[PDB]
Amino acid sequence: KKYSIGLDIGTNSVGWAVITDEYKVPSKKFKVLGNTDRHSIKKNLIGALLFDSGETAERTRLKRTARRRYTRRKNRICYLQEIFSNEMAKVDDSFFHRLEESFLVEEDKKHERHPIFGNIVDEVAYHEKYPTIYHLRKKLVDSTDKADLRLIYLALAHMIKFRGHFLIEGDLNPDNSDVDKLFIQLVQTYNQLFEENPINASGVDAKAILSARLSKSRRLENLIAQLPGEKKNGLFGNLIALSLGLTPNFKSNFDLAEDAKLQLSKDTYDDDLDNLLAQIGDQYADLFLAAKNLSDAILLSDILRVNTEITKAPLSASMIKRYDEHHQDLTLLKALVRQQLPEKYKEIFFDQSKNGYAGYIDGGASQEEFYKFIKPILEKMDGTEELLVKLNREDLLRKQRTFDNGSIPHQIHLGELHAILRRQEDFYPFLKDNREKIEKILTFRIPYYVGPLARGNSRFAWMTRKSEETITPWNFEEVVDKGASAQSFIERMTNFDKNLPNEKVLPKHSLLYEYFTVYNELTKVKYVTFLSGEQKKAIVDLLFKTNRKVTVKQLKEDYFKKIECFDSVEISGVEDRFNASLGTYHDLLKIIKDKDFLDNEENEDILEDIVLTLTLFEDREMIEERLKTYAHLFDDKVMKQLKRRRYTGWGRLSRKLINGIRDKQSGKTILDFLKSDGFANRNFMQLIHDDSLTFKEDIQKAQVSSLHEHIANLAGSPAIKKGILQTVKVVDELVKVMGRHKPENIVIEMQITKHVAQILDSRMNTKYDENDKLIREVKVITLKSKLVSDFRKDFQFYKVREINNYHHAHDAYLNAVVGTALIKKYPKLESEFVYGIMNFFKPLIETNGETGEIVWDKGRDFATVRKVLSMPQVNIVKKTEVQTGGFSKESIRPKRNSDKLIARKKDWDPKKYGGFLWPTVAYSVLVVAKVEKGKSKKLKSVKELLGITIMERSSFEKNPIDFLEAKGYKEVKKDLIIKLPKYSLFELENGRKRMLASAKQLQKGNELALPSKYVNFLYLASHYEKLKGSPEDNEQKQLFVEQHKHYLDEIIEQISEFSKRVILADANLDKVLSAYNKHRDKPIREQAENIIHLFTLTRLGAPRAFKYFDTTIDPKQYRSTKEVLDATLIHQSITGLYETRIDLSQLG
RNA sequence: AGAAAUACGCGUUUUAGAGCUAGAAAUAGCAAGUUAAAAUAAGGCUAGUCCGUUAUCAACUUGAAAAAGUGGCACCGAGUCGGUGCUU
DNA sequence: TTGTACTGTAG
DNA sequence: TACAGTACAA
Repeated sequence: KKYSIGLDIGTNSVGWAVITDEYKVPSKKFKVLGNTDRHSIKKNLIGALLFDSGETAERTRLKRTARRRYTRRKNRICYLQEIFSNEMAKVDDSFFHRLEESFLVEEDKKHERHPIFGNIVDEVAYHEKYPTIYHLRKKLVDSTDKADLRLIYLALAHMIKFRGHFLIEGDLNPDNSDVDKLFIQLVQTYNQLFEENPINASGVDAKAILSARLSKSRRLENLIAQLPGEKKNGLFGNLIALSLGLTPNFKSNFDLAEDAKLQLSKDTYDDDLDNLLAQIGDQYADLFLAAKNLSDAILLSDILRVNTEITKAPLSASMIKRYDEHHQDLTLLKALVRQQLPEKYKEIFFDQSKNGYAGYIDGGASQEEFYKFIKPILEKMDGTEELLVKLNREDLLRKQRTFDNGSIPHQIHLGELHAILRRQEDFYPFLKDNREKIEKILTFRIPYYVGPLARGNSRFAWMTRKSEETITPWNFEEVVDKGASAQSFIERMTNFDKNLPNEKVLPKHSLLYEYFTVYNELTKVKYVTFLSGEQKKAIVDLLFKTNRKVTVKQLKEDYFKKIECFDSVEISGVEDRFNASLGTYHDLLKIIKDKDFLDNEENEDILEDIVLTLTLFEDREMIEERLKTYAHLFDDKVMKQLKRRRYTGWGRLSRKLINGIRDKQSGKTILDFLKSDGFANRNFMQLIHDDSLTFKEDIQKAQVSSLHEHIANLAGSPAIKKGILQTVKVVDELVKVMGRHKPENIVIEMQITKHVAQILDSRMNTKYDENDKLIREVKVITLKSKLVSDFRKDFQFYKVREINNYHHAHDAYLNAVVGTALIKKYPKLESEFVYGIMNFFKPLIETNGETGEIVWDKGRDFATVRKVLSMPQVNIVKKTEVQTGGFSKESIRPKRNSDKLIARKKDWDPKKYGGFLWPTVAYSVLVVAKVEKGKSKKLKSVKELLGITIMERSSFEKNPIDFLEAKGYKEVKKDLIIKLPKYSLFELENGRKRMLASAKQLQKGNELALPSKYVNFLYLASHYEKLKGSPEDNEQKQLFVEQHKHYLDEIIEQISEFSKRVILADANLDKVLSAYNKHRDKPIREQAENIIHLFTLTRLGAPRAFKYFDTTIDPKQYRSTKEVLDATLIHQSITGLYETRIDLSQLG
């Protein structure tokens, strides 16, 4: 009658088991549908559901963003062509069409093959006169004669398309571009953080060292030699190193156990920086982005070598000079190789595969790979001294389109564009009429607070229009309602506090947030000669509001000796210094310099609105609008300074916590308790946890604000959200199985915010009374994994991950057993364990104590649990998933005559244009039909699977019949079409099971049910000297493992039986048997660890390459789905108890 | 603890950038190389400077869909579950 | 002309 | 880890 369900929720697995009050798993005869002979199967109420991990939105957001960038870039080109078209049509009628169709082959091209002029002589003349685009750009800047209109378009389109970055706001000035200025800014912020032992740099000339044409490392050592107090391995040297790009290490600076690689030029630098500042705190982030902008300045200086001259456009002239140096160096290298080392000349300049110059240009070799190939050649060669030093400084044979161009601000391209539009202004009137239009095309950037320029059909947009017309950069300022868009931006990008929802979160740079973290840091301090309120106020007013960094030595020298007259004070609450600080307070104090205004409690809301404004917005305009209200408090000299300061990040707590709700008896908020708490000071989470105060009850009553509609608003990690949803479906189906009877109690695995117990309690308990707020029909019991792991450890019920996935179901059943025993043994800890200690397991018969009911015997319950742990039939279910995502791999392969290449566009034949490969199959489809085979055409019937990929999924689901007819299948029987997703289960002879991984790939789907004594012996054979228990238990397991050495031979016999039954890998079987026989005399450690990896051959899933002692066994791949056309297809529910077996041999 | 807004620079693919000489040639010697256009998930319709890789999904019967419904129990055993006995 | 085996590939 | 490319058995 009464029964319990245990669960074990994981990221990739959900275990489940049904127990009775006698700790026995029931077994029932389940009905099975389908056309098969079987009508009822005996199955057990224990099993596990296995599924792929849920992915985060991150990659999808990245591709979405990149796709938006591509669309907006193409729209910029469309705007420029729309400007040029009316005049260009009189000069060249088919110029834009030739640019559009330049991709196509000459056969598919309606116009001439030459894009720019359409005549070969003029094209050759163009490429002789301007070998790069930068030559044309520099001429158009530096020529006063009338130029061709199409060349002007090419230059303007080139710098509008590749327009550089927007990181520097306003005009370009030496205050944020000249390397000395941001170097002084870096030393100022470094001294601001490290107030103690400052580093001074006044007589140094940073443009002399950092902009010098020398090697990077020697520049680092020269700069260190200019600073006697520092070393190259020091923190300042490390900062200068990653400003230069040497990939330095921060582990030595902070005694980190793990290495601390950081590089700005890496493909993704934000992530390792994020972990690094998670380890050391966020105060240093000012120093890191100061180093990043110093790197931007250094790179911008080195690519602009013609910065010494104001006689030309800098970028174009420098790039021309780079081309000239590349040419005159390449000809020298060619001659010197051809004369002084004639062998391997063809390997360098002809081969185009071995990272030579031909591999540098015509192959896929980077700059540093080419350098690493050529530096040994130059070292063996002679006369290369002047050439090798360029490679040492990475200035040898550089290209014009490299990764270093990401430092170029958009102001340089804007200046070149303005110079061209002013040099050609009088010659073309439509350039004079549209100069501001073209400059607005280049310089317009959609604000962060506007987002997608949609019209209600976007999940992501929030922008509110003031008119209904097309948005262009020219009329953006008079169409979008910036106030309403900014307000909606505020309402959407804010997070909400987890402890108290519906509440606006404070910024992490908020003033009261810094007050909270300072006070929570400071109230847990004890001094020996706990603080009182006046002492805390004096310390904060004297030290925290005077310097950012407060150490123990400053506090004992400046407060107790100066004010309290205490000579010797011992402090134990804080070790060396106070990690939290009033950074925002001192920043604003530096800005306005009106300190008593900051000390007034009436100004808390206005200052909080100011910091909220700079936390939300990054662009200048709405920042200016939002605090233009406060211009009558103080004047422009501070306005122009606080309009440029920006904050980033958000806190975890809301204002309604800190100085919000109030205690009924004490009359004090959280922060009011942090002001004074009597003798025994108590912390924030201690104030929450204390049940005497009404704070906890106020938190819990305000916590509350179809099944899928109830999931559609949930919060938490995306990987475990899948686990909660699947465990809800599993619990629902298990209730459905046993005659709709609800369990007596449900045990949930784990301090951890288990909202899953709240969900299950809400779904099971749906009844209430006028006096009882909720009836506890089902008691969701929450247990920690420490208890069950200890229970496995001490009573010899061990487990491994490598043998089979029975450990999930075994864990779930053990959770159920320990939870039921715990609630039944101590009923008074029910409120402790049910939402809303080990020693009794080890008298030989235990009782309830208050009642005569028997809760645990050390007799037949141990035999029952050992039988269940040794019980072979466990319902392991792999969730059948329709594959979604990108329909192919993103690499674009060259042209070939294969028909397997996927077309990159509708009109682009992949035989001539290349295309993608490796498509992803969403699901497979069983078809029976007739296929026209043979030269003498007859109709042969055939039954075979066909893979429907993600790209053809929609075209298949609109109308399958003509989609199958387009593939050659005719006379298709429509009713026999069976959709087969991934991990579809098939059963063959001798109980052999195969899981459908694709249309042409199978997987192992059988389970090795190894007995419990063998798994105990295999666990005990491993971990030979790392139990860390007691010496007597240690030696107990040593003799236990040594006198049963025949168990390994019995176990390998078990593998040789099981893999001969269902795996059918005979060659690998002979390899493992030979390697076991010839490595039989090795000790138990290596033998045990390698037989633990030996189960990879028989593990369910894809065949993976395991390894023995020395030999490595290649996997046996099942690249043939021909055997499942006559197998028995199994349709398993989420628990696998209900099945529908379809015999495919009776079809077709 | 998730989710979202704005941009950059690469990279890949095809084409354009006239290759020369000896050549019956399968080819050999020499010269040259740095750039640009276009696409960057096929595409979709409410046609927006929007959307298209996250989440969700065993089978069958109703239902456009949403969604709802469909599968006896006890005992003895265990190689992926089997057997025995009542019941409609 | 159709299946298997081994190695390489993948923003 | 499924798919691609090349190399053999019939």
